[PDB]
Amino acid sequence: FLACKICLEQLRAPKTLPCLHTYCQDCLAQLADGGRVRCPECRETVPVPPEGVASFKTNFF
Amino acid sequence: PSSPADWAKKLTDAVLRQKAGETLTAADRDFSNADFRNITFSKILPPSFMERDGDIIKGFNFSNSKFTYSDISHLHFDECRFTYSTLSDVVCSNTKFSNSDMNEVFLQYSITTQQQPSFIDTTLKNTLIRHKANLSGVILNEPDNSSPPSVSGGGNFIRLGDIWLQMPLLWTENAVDGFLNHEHNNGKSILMTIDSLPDKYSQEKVQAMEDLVKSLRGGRLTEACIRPVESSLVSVLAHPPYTQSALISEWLGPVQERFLEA
Ligand SMILES: [Zn+2]
Ligand SMILES: [Zn+2]
Repeated sequence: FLACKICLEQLRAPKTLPCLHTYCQDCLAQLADGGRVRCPECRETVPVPPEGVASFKTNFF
Repeated sequence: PSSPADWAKKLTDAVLRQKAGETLTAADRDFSNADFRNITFSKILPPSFMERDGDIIKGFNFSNSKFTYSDISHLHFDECRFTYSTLSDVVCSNTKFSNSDMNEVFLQYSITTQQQPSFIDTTLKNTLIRHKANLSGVILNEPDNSSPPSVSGGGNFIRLGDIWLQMPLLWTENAVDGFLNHEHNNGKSILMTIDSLPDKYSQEKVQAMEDLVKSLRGGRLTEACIRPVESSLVSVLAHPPYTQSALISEWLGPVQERFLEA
């Protein structure tokens, strides 16, 4: 069903963006360059001061 | 049949007549443009068809069908056509595909799938499969100038023979883990999947592996990232036919050294 679309494996410590797609936490952190981050599926988004922030989607299971 | 329930019952009746029950007419065997979304097959069908050396689903045509979020694990298909179908997000844990056609298919199944799918005497031409599969027995043919199926997310594509394989967007911890670490993930990896092929397609394996490494060079990689998969990389790459590959060799060299310091 769903997996981080950077790593393409089941999510670890999922973090959902404000557009809203969910990915692994480091996958966000490593992907972030110049601070900013973009959803790979559509387009750009805001960066948060440290990473490891933004809503942790419902965890299963 | 306008909905999966109807298609399920139609098969469930048709499969039962293949108890058998021999033999079945061609026209009744065709399931062109079927629809099996969200269907769990075991609930509708016997454990014979769904375990060990039991029952076989033979001679069917599931062309242009739609297995999506369906569960198809532990079944065995023989002499079947799955051409043009979408098996995206299916659950096919230890599903067997014999003497079948699965060309131009979407096979990036859901992670929920436990045991690698197994394909024997089966074609995966221009079929995008998930990097965790058992391709020992697969038939390969010359790659056309086709294009990878349009997908959302993920990275670039490489060719395994005429099969499509999608790299991750960035080589991160879980990316590296799921793709390379078959030790933690008990025999499952893109390494095992490329090497899974029969020795006949030696050259195809190497180009696939070479292309796989070519994507691994590009990513700004660090020891720390590869540390948990040093053993995994070596277990497959440090042996033929990947030792006769200069590209793989010169890349594997330093990684092989640190591993041996233990
Ligand atoms: Zn991820
Ligand atoms: Zn998005």
